[PDB]
Amino acid sequence: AAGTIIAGAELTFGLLQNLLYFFANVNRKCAVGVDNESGFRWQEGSTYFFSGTADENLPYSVSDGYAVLYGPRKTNGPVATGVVGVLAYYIPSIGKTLAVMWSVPFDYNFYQNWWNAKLYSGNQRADYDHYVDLYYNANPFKANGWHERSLGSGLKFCGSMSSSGQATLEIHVLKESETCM
Amino acid sequence: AAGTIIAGAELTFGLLQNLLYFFANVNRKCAVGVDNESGFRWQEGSTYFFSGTADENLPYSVSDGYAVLYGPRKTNGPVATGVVGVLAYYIPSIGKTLAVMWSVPFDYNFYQNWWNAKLYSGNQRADYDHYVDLYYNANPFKANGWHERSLGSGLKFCGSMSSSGQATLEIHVLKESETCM
Amino acid sequence: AAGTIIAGAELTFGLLQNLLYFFANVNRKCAVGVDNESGFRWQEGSTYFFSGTADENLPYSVSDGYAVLYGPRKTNGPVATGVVGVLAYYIPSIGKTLAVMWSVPFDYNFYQNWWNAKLYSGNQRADYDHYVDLYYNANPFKANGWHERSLGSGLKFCGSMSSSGQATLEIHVLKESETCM
Amino acid sequence: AAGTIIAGAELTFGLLQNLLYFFANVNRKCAVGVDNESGFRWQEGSTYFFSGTADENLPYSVSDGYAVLYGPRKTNGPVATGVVGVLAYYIPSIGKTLAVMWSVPFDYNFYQNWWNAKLYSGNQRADYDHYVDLYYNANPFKANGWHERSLGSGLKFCGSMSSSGQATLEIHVLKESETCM
Amino acid sequence: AAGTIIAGAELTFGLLQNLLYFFANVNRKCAVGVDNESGFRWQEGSTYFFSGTADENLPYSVSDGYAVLYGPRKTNGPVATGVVGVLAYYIPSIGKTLAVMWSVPFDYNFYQNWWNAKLYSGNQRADYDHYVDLYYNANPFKANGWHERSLGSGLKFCGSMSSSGQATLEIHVLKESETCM
Amino acid sequence: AAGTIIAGAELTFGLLQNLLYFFANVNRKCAVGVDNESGFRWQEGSTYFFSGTADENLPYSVSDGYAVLYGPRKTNGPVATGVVGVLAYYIPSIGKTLAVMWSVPFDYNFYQNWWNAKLYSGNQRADYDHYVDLYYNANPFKANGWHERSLGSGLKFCGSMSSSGQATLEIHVLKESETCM
Amino acid sequence: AAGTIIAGAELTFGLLQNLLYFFANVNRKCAVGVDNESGFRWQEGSTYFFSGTADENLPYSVSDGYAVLYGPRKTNGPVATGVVGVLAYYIPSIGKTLAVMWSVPFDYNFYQNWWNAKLYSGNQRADYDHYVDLYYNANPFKANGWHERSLGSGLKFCGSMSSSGQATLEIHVLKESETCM
Amino acid sequence: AAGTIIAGAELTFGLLQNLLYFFANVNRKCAVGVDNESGFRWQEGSTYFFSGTADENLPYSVSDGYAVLYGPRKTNGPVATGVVGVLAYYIPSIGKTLAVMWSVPFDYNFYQNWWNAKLYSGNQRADYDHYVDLYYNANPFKANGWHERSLGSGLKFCGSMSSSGQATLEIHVLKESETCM
Amino acid sequence: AAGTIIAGAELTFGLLQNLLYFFANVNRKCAVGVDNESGFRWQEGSTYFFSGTADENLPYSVSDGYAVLYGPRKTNGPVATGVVGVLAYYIPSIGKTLAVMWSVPFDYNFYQNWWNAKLYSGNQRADYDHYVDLYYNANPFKANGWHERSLGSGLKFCGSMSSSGQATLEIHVLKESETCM
Repeated sequence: AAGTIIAGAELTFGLLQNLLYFFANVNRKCAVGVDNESGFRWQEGSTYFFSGTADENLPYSVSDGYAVLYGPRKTNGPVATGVVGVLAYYIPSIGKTLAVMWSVPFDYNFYQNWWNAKLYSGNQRADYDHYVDLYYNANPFKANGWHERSLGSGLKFCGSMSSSGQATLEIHVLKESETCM
Repeated sequence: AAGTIIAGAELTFGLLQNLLYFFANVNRKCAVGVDNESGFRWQEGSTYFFSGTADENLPYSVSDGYAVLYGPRKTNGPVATGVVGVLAYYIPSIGKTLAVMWSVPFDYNFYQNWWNAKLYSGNQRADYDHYVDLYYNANPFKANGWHERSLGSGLKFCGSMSSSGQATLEIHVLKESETCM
Repeated sequence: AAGTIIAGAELTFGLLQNLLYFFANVNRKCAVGVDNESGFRWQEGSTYFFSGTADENLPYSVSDGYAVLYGPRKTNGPVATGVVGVLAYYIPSIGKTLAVMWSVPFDYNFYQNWWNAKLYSGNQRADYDHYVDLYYNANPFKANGWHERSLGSGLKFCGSMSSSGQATLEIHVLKESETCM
Repeated sequence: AAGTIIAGAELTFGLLQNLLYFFANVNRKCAVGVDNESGFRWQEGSTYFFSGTADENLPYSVSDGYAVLYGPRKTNGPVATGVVGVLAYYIPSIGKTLAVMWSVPFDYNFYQNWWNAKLYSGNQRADYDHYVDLYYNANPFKANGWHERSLGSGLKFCGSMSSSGQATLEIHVLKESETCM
Repeated sequence: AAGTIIAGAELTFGLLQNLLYFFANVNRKCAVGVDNESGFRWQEGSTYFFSGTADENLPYSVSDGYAVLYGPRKTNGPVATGVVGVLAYYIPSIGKTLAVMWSVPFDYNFYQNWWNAKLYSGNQRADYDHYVDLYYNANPFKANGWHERSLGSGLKFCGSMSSSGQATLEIHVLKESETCM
Repeated sequence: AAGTIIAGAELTFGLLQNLLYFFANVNRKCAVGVDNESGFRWQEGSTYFFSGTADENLPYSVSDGYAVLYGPRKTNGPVATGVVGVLAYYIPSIGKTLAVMWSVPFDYNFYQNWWNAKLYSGNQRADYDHYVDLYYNANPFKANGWHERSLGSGLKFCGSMSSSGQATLEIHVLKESETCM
Repeated sequence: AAGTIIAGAELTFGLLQNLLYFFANVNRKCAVGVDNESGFRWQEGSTYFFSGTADENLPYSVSDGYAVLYGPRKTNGPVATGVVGVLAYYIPSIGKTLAVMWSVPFDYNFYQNWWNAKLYSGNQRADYDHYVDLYYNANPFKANGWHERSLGSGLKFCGSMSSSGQATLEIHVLKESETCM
Repeated sequence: AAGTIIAGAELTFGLLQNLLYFFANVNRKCAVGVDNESGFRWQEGSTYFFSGTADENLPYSVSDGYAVLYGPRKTNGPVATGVVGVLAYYIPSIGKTLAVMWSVPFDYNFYQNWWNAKLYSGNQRADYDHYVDLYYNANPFKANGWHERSLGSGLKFCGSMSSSGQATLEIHVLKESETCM
Repeated sequence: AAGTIIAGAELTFGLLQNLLYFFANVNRKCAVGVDNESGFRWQEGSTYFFSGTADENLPYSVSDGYAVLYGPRKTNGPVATGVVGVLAYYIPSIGKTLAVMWSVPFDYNFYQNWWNAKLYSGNQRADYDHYVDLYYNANPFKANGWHERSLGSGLKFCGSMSSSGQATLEIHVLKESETCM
């Protein structure tokens, strides 16, 4: 009789409210710090997201001795996806664009935190081709403490990423004749 | 018997209260900053909304070196629509009207955040024709970091919009011989 | 049997308490600012409401360089009607009465926010004929940013109204040789 | 069987507790301000209530340049009646008694806020004949902004009342050669 | 069967707890102020209650230019009776006892607030004969603003009582050649 | 069947918890002030209780110009009895013991607040014979404002007790040539 | 059937939780003050409990003009026993041990608060023989205000104990030529 | 039928949650203070636990005139065991290791608080043989106030332990020619 | 019938929510302090986790007289595993990498807290081979107070670990001619 179906509805929507509340209350976050000590002005700050969003703007420019601070997070409500995105700036003193990438996935059973950076030719704002090149075609870093690499064109970077689901990411971008932190 | 229909009512209005509470508790917001460093007085500040509303007034005028701050939001209660609107000012020193447009939709499965600006001939306050011209007939910007364009008549703008469901929007309006932020 | 009717009463009064609580907890509000910079004394401040009420008094008079601040609201409890009303003052230096009108309706499916002002002959306190003349027989303004008009007799006004369900309204009343805000 | 009557009692007293709580939690209030700038001493301050009560005393006297502040309210608990009352003072310099009256009813479907004042012959403390004379036999003012009238004997008053269910009432009592507020 | 009697007990004690809580949570209070400016010392301060009680003591004496402050209240818990009582002092400079009486009843459907005062021969502390003489055999005042009367023996009083269920009472006792407040 | 007996137990222990909570939450309290201005040292402070208890000690002695403050209360938890007790001191300058007694009963349907004091021969600490002599064989005072009596041996007292269920008690003990408070 | 036994379990453990919570939430406490003004050093401070416990240590020594403060309490959780214990110190200037004893029982239907003190020969730390000698074989004091006795060997004490279930205990230990408090 | 087994599960897990919560919310704690005034440096601070744990480190060393403060506690969650452990230091100026032991058991129906200390030959960090030697083969102290003993090698200690389930333990370690606290 | 299966679901998901909440609310934490007083610069700080995560970065470098502070914790939500990981730095003044390891397991029925450190040849960042070499192939320390060992190459360390489930770990790394803390 229909009393079984009504009790089945109370169980069904009782479980569904808790399942949607669980996916809404799992936090994935990133906090990206990119210190410019490269000796060049950076400008035209741009972004892309494969997943997640940021509430604030970038600085339009980053003069010598100042830092980008920028805080992505997961898409809000019951959607089960993480943060994955790109950041970029153009460096008119050297004719190239710095790009930075990170990932902080939702499902850690198949994925892990990653980051990368490159200095591309000309002016090209962050997009899906920069994501696929920084994440698949280049050699990305995993999130386990400090890594250092040349960008070419007289510049290098040294940086690290936390392995946490709420990840801090830090990069110092600097001249090849200088030492980090 | 009628005891089934009464239990069916308890389930029906129990679900409906939670569904209406969900649509009432989803926030879409915008916060629009338009810095005047154009060297001209702006006046006769006007608006239009295709969806959403603002609680405060605009400034009647914006003298050189001052900013519009203006905060649209969704229509309150269970109505499932976002913020979509236009802002305008008349610039008597150059005989044209600056117009600014944004969108922060409710359903992100089909739509995304956008913005635009133009400098139209004569005096024309914000309306549905300015919305359709800024959103369909012109080339609007998507919400991914800084963009810059000429207005004509000796002016340009540089600005950005957040990809979030609670979006910050920032524009600097300035002379074509000058540099942003 | 009567157990069905008793359970039907529990459902009936359970829904009715929530329906009356909803109509009691929907806020319609107005906040009216009328800055006198007209160069004349205003006195005999009077009002009318087609719907809604105000808790405070008007100032009896408004000397040059001072403002009316006055805050109407909906009728309290489960009554489903908005704010609609008139304000007036007599200006003995010019032999006329300034009148101001606004509307902030309950049902936005059929109505919208409006405002108006006029400078009528002689002394006539606010009433239903001033409401119908300001809302139907004159050309009222809708709530979308700044509008400006002559009153005649050497005076003009410039003002705006918010499109919100809790609406701010602002008017500056000034000499025809002067500029707003 | 008797189980129906017991469930009928749970519904009956469940509704009655909410109905009595509603009539106990509906507020009718008045706040009466009577500024003496008449140039005469007032004394022997007295009152009457047709409905409602005040917790504090009047001042025994009001010298020149001071005000009565006095705050009536409805009778407490589930009783469904408003505030209706009279205030009076004797003015020994002119041989007459000032009387003031107000109403703030419970049922607004049939009644509205009113006020009045008069300057009666000799000494007569506030009573039901002063109420009926100020409310029916004289011409009372309704609660819509400022009204002004002569008392005779060299005095006038100017005053206003709020249309709210919690009403502020203000009167200035002054010489016929002087101007209000 | 006995299940009806058990459900009848749940209803019976459910109603009785709320009825006793209602009679325990209805407040009757008095606050009695008796200013001595009579030019004589008062002493041997004494009291009586027909209903209600006070937590503090009286002053043993009241010298010239000082006041009795004394705060009766209803008997605590579910007992449905008000405040009714007498206060007295002996005045050795004139050979008489000042007595003061008040009432603040529980059931306002049959009773109202009253007060009185007298100056009796010799020394006689407050008792049931002073209550019956001040409330029935003398002419008491009702609680509606200021009243004034001679005590005889060179003294008078002027005083008032609030009509509220929590009543303030004020009396000034003074020489027949002087003016109140 | 046994389901009736189980439901009868839920009612029985549901009522009993509320009945024991009521007797535990009815407060009887006393606060005893005995000002020594007798011109003699008091010492060997002692007590007795027929019902109730005090948490603090007495002072061992009371020199001239100092007061006993001492705060009895009912026995804690569901026990339905009040405060009834004796206080005493020895006065070595006059060879006698001051004793003080009070009562603050639980059941006011049969009993009332009382107090007394005496100055007994020799040294005798407070006990049941001092209680019965101060409460039955002597003439005790009831709790209605100030009373005054000689102790003999050059001393008197003047004092009062509140009629409340939480009673303040005050006594000044002084030379027969002096005046109270 | 077994549904009766399950409902019997809900009643059984529902009552048992409240009974254990009652025995856990009944407080028995003591607070022992022993002022040394004996003119001798005290040392080797030791204790015993027949019931109850203390959280802090004693001072190892008490020089002239200083006091032991020490706060026993009942054993925690549902155990229904009070505080009963002994304190001791050795006095090397006179070759004897001061011992102090108190009781604050759980069941006042059969027992009352007691205290005692003695000055025993040689060095002997507090134990069950000191408890039985101070409580049964010596003459203990009951808790009703100040008592005074010689210790022998040039010393005396004067002290008191509160009759409360949370008892303060105070003793001054002093030379036979001196006066207490 | 299976409805009995389901109701039996509700009772079973309802009782089990409360039983595990009880064993998780019973606190056993120790707080160990070991004052070094021995005139020698202590170093290589080491520990062992038969039950319980400490969150902080020991000091690596204790110079003359400083104290170890160290706070063991029971193992967290529903495990029903107390604190039992050893502490040790090496004293290079005398070629020996000080060891200290305590117990604060869970089940007081069979066990009590104990402590001990010794000065062992050579360097040997705290372990199960030090526990068994300090608790069974040596003569330990019970928790009842101050005890004092020689360590040999020119040193002694004096110390005490509280009998409480949250026990303070204090030891002063000092030269044989000196006096405690 | 299906009513049994629905009641079985209420029990099943009622238990499962509490079981997942228990595994989510059991805390395993570590807090690692590594003081550099080795007289050499440390750089290229790197990590590995066999289980658990850290939210913050390491310092890129540790100059002489400064400390690593670094706080691992368990993986968040219902996953039942502890903290187990490695830390490393390169020391360019001596051509070797310092590595540090710890464990703070979830299941204490089979495992205990451990730590270790080594100074490996060349530059090699922390990984699974450093974990297995520090935990199985080398001789690790258990968490019971201070241990000290040579690193070789002129360096040693002295350090300790807490036995708690929230463990503090401290190491001082120093020249072989110097003394700890």
